[PDB]
Amino acid sequence: DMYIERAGDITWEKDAEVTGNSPRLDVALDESGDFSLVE
Amino acid sequence: GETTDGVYRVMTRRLLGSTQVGVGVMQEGVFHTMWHVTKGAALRSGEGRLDPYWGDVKQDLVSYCGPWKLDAAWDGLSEVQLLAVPPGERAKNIQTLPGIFKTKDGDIGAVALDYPAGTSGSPILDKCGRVIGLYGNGVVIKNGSYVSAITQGKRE
Ligand SMILES: COc1cc(COc2cc(C)nc3ncnn23)nc(N2CCNCC2)n1
Repeated sequence: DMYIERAGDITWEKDAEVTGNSPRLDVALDESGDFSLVE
Repeated sequence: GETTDGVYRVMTRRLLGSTQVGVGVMQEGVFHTMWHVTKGAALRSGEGRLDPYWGDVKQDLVSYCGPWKLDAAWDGLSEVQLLAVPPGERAKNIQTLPGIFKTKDGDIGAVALDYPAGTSGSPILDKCGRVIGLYGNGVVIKNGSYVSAITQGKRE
């Protein structure tokens, strides 16, 4: 048995930490829901 | 049970201790997470039971108690926030500009942010606070880092 616990309200936080890059990637999606890198 | 709007952890006791297998969103009485988190199984909310209502392994999504409710979409332009819920750590907003997954069926947003596997199903938000999709289905790239799609379902 899995169970759920509340973890937060869904809001936008002003002065959240800003990070991460923004790659443009070519990808395939199989019948199983797995994405893969096509190069 | 707890039907309150917001972000929730998904936990199991079938492994060692209590383990976070992933994350989810409650909205309008419906619970939304990724298929690979629950594999379609029922969920406990205190005394309460949640039963699976809709799902698709290829989209990697599942709803509980009712149909999919989240219809907002990335506008293709703006920063967004991952409301990341890592195992054993507190909720926490991260702001990022999305990248792009280019597919033979059209383009989707991607979030280049790195978290443990049990963060899968953490919600992505636009500036008005609306959920534009779930984090935790994607690819591992050159570096060794992870890039997730912005995975969104359809509202009837
Ligand atoms: C937060 O969501 C997830 C989900 C997943 C799914 O597992 C894997 C494993 C491998 C070998 N290759 C993969 N290609 C796509 N997903 N995928 N993995 C992760 N990560 C974060 C980074 N460290 C650990 C893997 N996060």
